[PDB]
Amino acid sequence: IVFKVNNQVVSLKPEIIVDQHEYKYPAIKDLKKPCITLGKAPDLNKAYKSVLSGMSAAKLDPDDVCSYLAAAMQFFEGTCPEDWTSYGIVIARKGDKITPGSLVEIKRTDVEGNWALTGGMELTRDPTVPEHASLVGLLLSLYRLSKISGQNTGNYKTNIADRIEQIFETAPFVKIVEHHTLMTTHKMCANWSTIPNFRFLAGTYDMFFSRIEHLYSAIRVGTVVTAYEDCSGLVSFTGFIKQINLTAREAILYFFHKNFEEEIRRMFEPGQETAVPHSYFIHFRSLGLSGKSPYSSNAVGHVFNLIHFVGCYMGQVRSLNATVIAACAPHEMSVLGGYLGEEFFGKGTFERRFFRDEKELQEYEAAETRSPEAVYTRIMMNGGRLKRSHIRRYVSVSSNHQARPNSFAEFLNKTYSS
Amino acid sequence: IVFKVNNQVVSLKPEIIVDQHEYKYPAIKDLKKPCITLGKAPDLNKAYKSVLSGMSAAKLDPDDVCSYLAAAMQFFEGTCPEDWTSYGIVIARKGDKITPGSLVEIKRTDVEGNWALTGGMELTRDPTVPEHASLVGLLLSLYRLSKISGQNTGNYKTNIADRIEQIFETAPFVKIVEHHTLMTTHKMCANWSTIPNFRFLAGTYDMFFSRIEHLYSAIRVGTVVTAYEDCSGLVSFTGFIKQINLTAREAILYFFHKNFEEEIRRMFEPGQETAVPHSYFIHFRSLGLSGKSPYSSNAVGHVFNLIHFVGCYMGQVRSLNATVIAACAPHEMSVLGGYLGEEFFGKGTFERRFFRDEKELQEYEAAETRSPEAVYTRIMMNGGRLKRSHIRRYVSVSSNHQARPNSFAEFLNKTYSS
Repeated sequence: IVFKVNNQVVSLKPEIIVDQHEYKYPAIKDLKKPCITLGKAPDLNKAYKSVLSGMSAAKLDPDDVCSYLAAAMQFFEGTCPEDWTSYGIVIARKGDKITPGSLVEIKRTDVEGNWALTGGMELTRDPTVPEHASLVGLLLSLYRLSKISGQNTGNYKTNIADRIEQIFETAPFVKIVEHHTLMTTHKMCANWSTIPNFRFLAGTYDMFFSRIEHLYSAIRVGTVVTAYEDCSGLVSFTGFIKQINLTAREAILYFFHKNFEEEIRRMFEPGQETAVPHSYFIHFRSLGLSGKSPYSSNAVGHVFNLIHFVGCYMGQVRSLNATVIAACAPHEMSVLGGYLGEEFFGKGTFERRFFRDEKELQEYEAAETRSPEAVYTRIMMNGGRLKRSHIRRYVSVSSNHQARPNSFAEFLNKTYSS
Repeated sequence: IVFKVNNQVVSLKPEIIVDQHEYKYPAIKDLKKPCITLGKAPDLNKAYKSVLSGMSAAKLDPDDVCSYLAAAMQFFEGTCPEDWTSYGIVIARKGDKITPGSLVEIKRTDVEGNWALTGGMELTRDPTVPEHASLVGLLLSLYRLSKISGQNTGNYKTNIADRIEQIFETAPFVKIVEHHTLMTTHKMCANWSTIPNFRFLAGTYDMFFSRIEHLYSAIRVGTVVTAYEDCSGLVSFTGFIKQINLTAREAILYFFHKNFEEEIRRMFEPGQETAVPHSYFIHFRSLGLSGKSPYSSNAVGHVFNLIHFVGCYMGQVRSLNATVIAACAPHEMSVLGGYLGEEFFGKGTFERRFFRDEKELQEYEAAETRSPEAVYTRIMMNGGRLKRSHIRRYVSVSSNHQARPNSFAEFLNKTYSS
């Protein structure tokens, strides 16, 4: 490991660079439901009144909003269709009625909440359950709005806010926040995604409504972002598998580089309920046991870059607009992506599977090539160098598409200009 | 220094030239936290009103601002995720709530600050913590604006300032300076970066926010520049290793020149926590424990030139816009960079790594080449001279780029243009 130079005698200097990598995996070994600390429980009706005026008033109170959401969890409840097996916890069983309050553990402190209201609320009567659901959904949409941000997002950040208001102004929800109050409140509260309790609650809501069909399931429009949070690498891989029409296993066979080993191991920890249809895993980054996600595009950077380099070769716009992981050797990944993309672009593996009669099937059963080995030898024949055609294709895809600043398209344009 | 000149009779004269630097390193043997000397403790809210008025009035006193920032450090607290030790053991332990004041030692004298209310702006009540956070962030951001001075950077300074302002005008921060105040104070506070106490505090804030997540973590946007300050050489090297997909040791093997020796020793001196994730080293220049950085692009001039010259050949925009160190033999660096980039552009080292069966793995084990020796011989064969292809690539990259004043792109264009 030490590498040596001589000045007058031999020096043998060691090379030290920082490359720390610590990733926590999501699993419940203690059998404990995720826990957050909250304020004093308010009167449901009084809480609804305070938050409605505060929202109309463009006044943001973190403690009040989260406490209100926890109280509202009692309103939304449904019986569980089937027995629910998670990370050793089975809070839901078939024929058992469940609520958001039962799925997670919330710690309530008797410390009084401020429940202060700037004003703008004229309602003199106790709120109905739908009014409660309409307000609950709007806050969760504030969270999704915070995640948006970006640049050149004009007439897009406004659009998503408009969609949210439209859902909660129509049945089963009732319009309580006039128009454009949600957009302007977001301008006042654009960084609310940072708050942990707000994020945790959105994740709890999304998990319950995804599991149980509900009258107010449309509130999920705000909480949809919580699903597969900070897991784009795992999500990109699953999509890559489907777009390429391969099995996860065969797909990994094409990964002809040493760097993939660490990432493949990282994203496939033993167990982890990745395969489980409904599990804590989908919302692990929200809720608890998050840590830093080992599934993020950065954690699995080489696989991510290869997937989207392949995607650009195939003209997938999603890959064209994805932001490249600059650290994880994008140049080598683009070369492998060129060979993989050429193999998979415009080619399919077809076999007769439908026959008129059983005897015809038997005859077909008694009776250039797509394989990892074939691709590898092809790469070796060219000395591990891109073919000129790969370069042309890459250049043609990047030049016609509009390139975002840190996108794969921009990298392809800058890297190959001829 | 041997030399012979011939007049009517032969005469000998020696030559004389001068060059020498110190390059003191950051590690501290006394294990004493960095110390800054400031004035008498500020009057809480009174220091806040004076500096905020000064902001709207674009008149600020450096000593007072520093005392206010030191006092505001107590406001920001977070629990420490992991036990923390840098150089001599840091007091911070896992699960311990800490302040920025705990990271550096702050020394106060009997002399009191002017805390004058220069601006006509008035606040009826004592300020809330968010207001304090909003002011602390806006004050710190002047440091970043002070650093980004140069030719043609006007529209860009305003864009970063607008991003700064919108962060601190929206939650969890509150708008206290309206708009364009930040730019006008920067006009009068352009050289605030030179002020030692101001730099010391910014670095302390950045160290605290990097380790501990906080609601007001957005304050880091001003102090991000403090991290790895004046260590661009080392930063360029570590990226070069990752982009090129080399083990760092292997990368140094490719540096085929006598000049690299001094620089390689300079940047890899042991005993400096170049190997620790959250050490004082990352903010060493900002903090007191520093000298001229032996890690600066100038201190490691040849390595820096070689890295970005290879980067330019591979189309790395960062390298295209980096400013070349003219003293450190750029032409020779470009030639070597040309060969190295030729080796690394468009080529990858690919090997089958994933198999369905262990037997399959063993069979693949039973079964133009990238090596330092091959590259050195190739250079030797062409007599240490750039190939025509090297020149074409260099010109193609440089010409199809908006060459900056003293950038590598400019050096390439001026040097090889026919």
